[PDB]
Amino acid sequence: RMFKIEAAEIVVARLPLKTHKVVPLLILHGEGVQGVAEGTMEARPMYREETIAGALDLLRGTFLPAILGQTFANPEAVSDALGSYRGNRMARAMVEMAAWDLWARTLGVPLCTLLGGHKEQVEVGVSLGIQADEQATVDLVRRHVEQGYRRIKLKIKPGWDVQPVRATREAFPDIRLTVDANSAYTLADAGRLRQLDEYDLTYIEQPLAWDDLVDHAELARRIRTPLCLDESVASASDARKALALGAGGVINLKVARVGGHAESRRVHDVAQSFGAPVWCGGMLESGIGRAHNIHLSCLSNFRLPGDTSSASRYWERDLIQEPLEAVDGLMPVPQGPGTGVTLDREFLATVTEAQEEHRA
Amino acid sequence: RMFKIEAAEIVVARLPLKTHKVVPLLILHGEGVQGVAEGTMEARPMYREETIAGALDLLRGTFLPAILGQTFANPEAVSDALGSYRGNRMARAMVEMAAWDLWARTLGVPLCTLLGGHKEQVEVGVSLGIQADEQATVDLVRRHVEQGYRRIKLKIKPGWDVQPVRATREAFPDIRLTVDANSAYTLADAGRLRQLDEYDLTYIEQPLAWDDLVDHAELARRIRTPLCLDESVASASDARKALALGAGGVINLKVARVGGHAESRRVHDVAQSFGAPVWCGGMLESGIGRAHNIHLSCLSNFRLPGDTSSASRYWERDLIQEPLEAVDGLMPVPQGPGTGVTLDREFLATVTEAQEEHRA
Amino acid sequence: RMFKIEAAEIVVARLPLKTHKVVPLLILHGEGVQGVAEGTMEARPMYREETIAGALDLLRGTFLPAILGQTFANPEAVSDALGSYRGNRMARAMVEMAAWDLWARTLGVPLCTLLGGHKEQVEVGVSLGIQADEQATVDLVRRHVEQGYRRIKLKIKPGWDVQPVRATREAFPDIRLTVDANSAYTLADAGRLRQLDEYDLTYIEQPLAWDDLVDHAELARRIRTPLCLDESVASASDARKALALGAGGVINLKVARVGGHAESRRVHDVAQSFGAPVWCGGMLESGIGRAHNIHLSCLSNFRLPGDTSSASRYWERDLIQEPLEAVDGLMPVPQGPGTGVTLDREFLATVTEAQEEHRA
Amino acid sequence: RMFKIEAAEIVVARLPLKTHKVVPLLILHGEGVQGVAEGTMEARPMYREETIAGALDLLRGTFLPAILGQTFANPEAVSDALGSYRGNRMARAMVEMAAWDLWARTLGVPLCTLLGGHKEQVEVGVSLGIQADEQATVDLVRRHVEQGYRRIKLKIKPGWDVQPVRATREAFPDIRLTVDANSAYTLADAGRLRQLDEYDLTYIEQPLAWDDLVDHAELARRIRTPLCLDESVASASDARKALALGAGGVINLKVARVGGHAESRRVHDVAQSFGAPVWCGGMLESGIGRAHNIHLSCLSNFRLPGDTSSASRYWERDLIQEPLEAVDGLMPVPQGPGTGVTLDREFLATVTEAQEEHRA
Repeated sequence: RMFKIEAAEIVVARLPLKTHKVVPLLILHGEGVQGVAEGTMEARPMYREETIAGALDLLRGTFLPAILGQTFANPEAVSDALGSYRGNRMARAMVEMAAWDLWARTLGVPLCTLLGGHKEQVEVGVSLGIQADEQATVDLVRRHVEQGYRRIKLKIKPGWDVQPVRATREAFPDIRLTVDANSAYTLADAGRLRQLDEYDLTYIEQPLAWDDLVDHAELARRIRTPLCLDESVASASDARKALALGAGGVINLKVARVGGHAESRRVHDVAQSFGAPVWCGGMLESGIGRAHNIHLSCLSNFRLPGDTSSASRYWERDLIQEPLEAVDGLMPVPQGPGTGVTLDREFLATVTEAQEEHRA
Repeated sequence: RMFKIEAAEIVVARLPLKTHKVVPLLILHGEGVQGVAEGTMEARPMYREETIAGALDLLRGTFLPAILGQTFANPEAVSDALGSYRGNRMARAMVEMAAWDLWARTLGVPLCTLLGGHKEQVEVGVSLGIQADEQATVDLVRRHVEQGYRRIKLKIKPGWDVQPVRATREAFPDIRLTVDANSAYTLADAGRLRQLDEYDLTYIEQPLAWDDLVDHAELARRIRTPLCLDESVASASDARKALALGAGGVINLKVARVGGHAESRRVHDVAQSFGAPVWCGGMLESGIGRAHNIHLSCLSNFRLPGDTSSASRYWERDLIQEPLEAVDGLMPVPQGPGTGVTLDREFLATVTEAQEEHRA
Repeated sequence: RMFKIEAAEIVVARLPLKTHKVVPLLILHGEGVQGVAEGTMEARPMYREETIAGALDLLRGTFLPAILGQTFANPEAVSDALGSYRGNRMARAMVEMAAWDLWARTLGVPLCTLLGGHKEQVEVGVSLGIQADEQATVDLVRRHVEQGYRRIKLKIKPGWDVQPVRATREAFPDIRLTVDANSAYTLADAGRLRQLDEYDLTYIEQPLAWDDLVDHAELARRIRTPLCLDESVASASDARKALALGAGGVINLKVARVGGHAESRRVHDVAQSFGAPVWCGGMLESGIGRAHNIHLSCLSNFRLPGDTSSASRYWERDLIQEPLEAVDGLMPVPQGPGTGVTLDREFLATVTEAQEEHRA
Repeated sequence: RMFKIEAAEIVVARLPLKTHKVVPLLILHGEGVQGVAEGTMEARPMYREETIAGALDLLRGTFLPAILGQTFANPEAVSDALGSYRGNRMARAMVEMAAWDLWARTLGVPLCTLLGGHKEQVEVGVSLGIQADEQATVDLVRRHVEQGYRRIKLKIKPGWDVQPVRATREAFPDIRLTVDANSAYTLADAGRLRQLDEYDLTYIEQPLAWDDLVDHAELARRIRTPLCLDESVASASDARKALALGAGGVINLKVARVGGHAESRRVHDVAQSFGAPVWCGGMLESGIGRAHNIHLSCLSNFRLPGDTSSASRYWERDLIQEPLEAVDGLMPVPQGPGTGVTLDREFLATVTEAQEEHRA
């Protein structure tokens, strides 16, 4: 039956990178279990428009007051209760995704199962930076290919795009290879980007403006490599407009970017209805965010490998007790109810920089 | 955790109307509970292409042997186990919808809750057949408006379309009025159908061929009244195609026609991503199908009234213990786990034409 | 003059493959001659949506009662008498095509002649499976090329498509070569499929969903190889919409898939009106179905070789008395009235698993 | 079996109207029967481009030597034997339609039966010339409505179009009303022609240039009244092009204009695949041409009334023994093999201007 949200903690961790990454956590308490989610907004608006200060104020001043002491049938009812505030989808996601974890746990059921997924493991790839040169690139890719990662994603810019790709492609003609064009291009770069077509990349990710669809649709007409959208799809309706416009053929689905799991399933199903795959993006998450990602990636239209690589790549120590490690490019689903992962409270305390509790 | 399907019954009933209607039921047994669904295919292929003989042969010879004795995480995993076969969506829906009911009952959770709904009541419309004249049409509309229905549907046909709509709108300037054109028209009829535009109908349902989207798209360019698709939307990709082509702006969503609740929710979500409403169609269901319809209708993009009106309107006595009776145009969600309704087995046995049981 | 259908037999044969293939036969009796047709639906819905159980029930319960004891001018009048039932085109075809055979026989005229054809032989090719590897492929193709088959059709999938084709094409740069992409692809595969363009395949057959036209039209814009449609054209109007959309440039015309000979001529003439050829598909038919195919293939827009290869390739013994063998990729038209072939009744009796007779 | 064409007569008659009309006839002899067809080209190129001198030279110098002494399976094989020559469709139709008549008579089967028709009567419309004023127009329409015609066609011209249509529709709110715009308009006339829209005409026939589709397509975008094509549809591919371009939604089908019955049935079937009706146009034919028209009009997509009204309206005395007289808007199919009508040779001889006979 229904669940009452009795309390909420906001806990902000500073996790040293194997300097540091800020991990905002929401813990929701109810019915003798807890749901935990991780914010993917940054202290500064560099990847997208939200910030930690903005989001946390929104949580404590608006979203939490709306739900505390209230009883709900499902996470959809929680989302409905937040109201018609505009944007701020990652802030919303913290509440929505914590509610999914909590709801799943009241039932004793794995999160993926309630979302409609039935995989026991998900395929994963890796994303690498710009290397010094053609050889360095080929060597560092080789390192990850020898780990069995199922897709290699290279950062590119002008004019370091064709070189890395041509090099990597000759060394490895059979690997699945893609680029993150990092919005470093404008329509004026179409001809250069077209030079990548010979190398059979699965896609070129977000080459133009982070908020654009119209120019991407134009660029897609000029080159043969499929475009993948990331930043410009923050909702199921964005996904619809992008795919109808022909702005891309692939979507990088980031769960919090679109406002949480239910909206993510809708994005996933819209892409599928257009015959376009999705794959799971990464935001350098702690094991909380990483576990939410893995559960969502169990859905059938996650047909390309996600950026969901081994936790030990990122952290000398994670915030959860369970390891999240891929082998041979396959990441298993963490077992247990909800996310199947558990905060390591003692370790978390050592890296906490802010903490607060809220009740009705 | 997971559920094992131990056994299945197919019960074919011949249920007396308020002549008789053949009602095929599938009961799935496992984990100490049962899931029940109702087939919407007829003896002859009149509404669509499937028949009772084809469907039941497909169940007992193919679908049931594929699932009996098997253990599943969720209804999506059940459907997956049948994925190789083409078409036959209503046969498929019998298994898939029974699986939803069973699964929900293993958790003790209402079906609407697991599909993402949080409504306690759903809005209902009424459907009027062709009457003798204008005033007989108006008198019948007057009755149903007074009973509180939230939408009026008029059957129309060539030679009888503008007249009943004109007479109705003149008597009722502000009601929600729709028509069912029952694939009775051609493109030559565009000028006649345009004559409906001044009467501000919410939609005209499937005026052209039952399996067409392309000609509907053309008709929608020639008249201003919205088109609503029925038979030609049998999947989420069909929904995407119809909306993207501009074949209509509204979908009559029938859960069994599209293959069950999971795909129905995908259709619902695709439509929503286009900003287009769905509503719940009816197939003269016994209490089993009617209760599945009510649970599905709880989803948020069911924003026009559905054909889930009172069971007493159809049946002397229904196959379930619970009355499903709308009051003032509102149908309550039957309370309880899964569909929240319960077969009356003794009454059922009195109207059973044929029954059979299958195990692994 | 007119013909009265006095009786109908349904005879179901189990024919061992050179395990077994089920051959449903309809025999219609009238005016001292008989017409015979073969159902191409399967026991399970694997190629398309109909099944033997569904179709036979439709024949005995609906189509046969409609025609028995009735007198008709032509096969068109027989089809008209079946009524407005939806879909089930292969069930309809059994009646329609048997009526063509019967009608032709009352006149003493070859079926092809009444359909408007005037060829004495038809060009044929072959369709092969996936081979172990590039060499096996090339060798097995060589076997058929040395028999003079006029087109070689390879099964493909990802990622075994470019390899077979490149191999076969180098060994044989001049042969007519095509692939059956077997609906094993989605729009996400456009780039790979494009790699086939260099090898000058005549067409790629039904790469996307069996029931789709819209995505095929999109894929056609992205690759240079023509698309051929099979499953998604079940009528002359489907053919029109497909060709107007640009969903393909070639149609695989299967006579029973579209509902029989008259509809097939209409499909053939619509394709011709758009400047698109057709060719005759195959459904592993006995000599009954094979002979109907050959007669239909005499029409002038059958401009590409059909899958109508030698009977002795399939059966150690056929159900008819006459051989149907191609030499040098040319299949002669069986002489005589109607189909020009004759059931071997004694042999048929040995492989009959069901038989029934129906009268007015 | 096959037919040998042994001999041909060309008879040119000058038939007195109820002044005179020149009627060119071709008679084909073989297998103890004869086939007769009537030329629809005039002495001067006024309706279309062909003339009696051109056509008859083409017959006696080219077409007849190609077929005399040759043996054919069907009329399609006869047409094929002339395939090298360009245009001249009405000359071609003389041979092709005579071949249909001959062939049908070798089998003892009515022509309509072999073309696929099963109607015993066809619906007929009437064509009114330009009258002096509104009331003279209305009085004449009143007469023809009372005689039972199923469609009224008004000739219109610039300066006289809206007025007669307005007056007619006011007097007759519900009749099927059409106009013949006789290529008398230009695109500058779009606003005037749009003024016809409120009068719900079934179609406006060929308002712009006789050989155009493109400008008609443009006009159809500017007004809501359907356009009907006549002179610019001379083949099935012209039909496909017109319908796909949206040049019109209806085709006036004249059997001789398109090259005969086989191509006419292809035009009919193409139109049908687009969901567009055809109707049978008239060319003031003697009983020979009128009877071919009636047999063709039996096909199912002749869903609007045809100009095959009573022969007595045109001729003091017709060239055939049988009266073709419509009653209450219905023309019976003349009974008998082929066209079911028979030349009155003694009467014919009295009005014969010139005759000739050819053998191999």
